[PDB]
Amino acid sequence: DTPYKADLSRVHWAGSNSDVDIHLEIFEGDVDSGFMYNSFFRGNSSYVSVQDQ
Amino acid sequence: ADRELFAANIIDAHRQGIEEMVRRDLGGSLTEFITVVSPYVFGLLLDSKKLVNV
Repeated sequence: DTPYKADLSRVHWAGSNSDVDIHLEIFEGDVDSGFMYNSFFRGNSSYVSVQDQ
Repeated sequence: ADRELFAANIIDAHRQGIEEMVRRDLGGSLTEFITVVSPYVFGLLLDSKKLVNV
């Protein structure tokens, strides 16, 4: 390995030996969930209303 | 041993996956999917006498 392996400076690595990872995540706005669906058989039947009666 | 039967097996295996995809409400986007096939399997498809016939 390179001679500077022990005297190596690092950024966003914490601890005396520079091992702990404290980097920042890059978030852009993506959100994931279930897929879409729509009704198909709405008007293929007979209709009767009993609203408020 | 017969090439046509092997091609039929491959086609049925593909059809099973397509049917599974259709059940997850993904059937409306079949024009966006892609199939990647190796030269051997690509050459096996041409032997089937139902994809190339008129």
